[PDB]
Amino acid sequence: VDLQSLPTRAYLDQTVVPILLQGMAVLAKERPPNPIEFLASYLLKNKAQFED
Amino acid sequence: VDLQSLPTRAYLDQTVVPILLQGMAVLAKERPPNPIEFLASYLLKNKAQFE
Repeated sequence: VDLQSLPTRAYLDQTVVPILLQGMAVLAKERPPNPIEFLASYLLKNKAQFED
Repeated sequence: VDLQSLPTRAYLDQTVVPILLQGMAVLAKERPPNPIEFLASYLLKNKAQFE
């Protein structure tokens, strides 16, 4: 806000970096056979915590 | 190759960081209405490139 005006790094910081940090924490704990898929599912499941 | 020998940071670097860098670059160019959904969809659509 305004997200469209932010430099690249800041835009990513204010949209996806926090949920990615948490998703990667959980990925690193669980070490699943399908890490990319696992992470994608994690993002969809947990988006409300990070404002989606 | 042997992912089991890779600690947390190496493991993440080998498995998800490359596609994340690529997907985040696309996300930052598109700046779509739902960034989290966009990125999750990107991962599924493009994970085949990362074997």
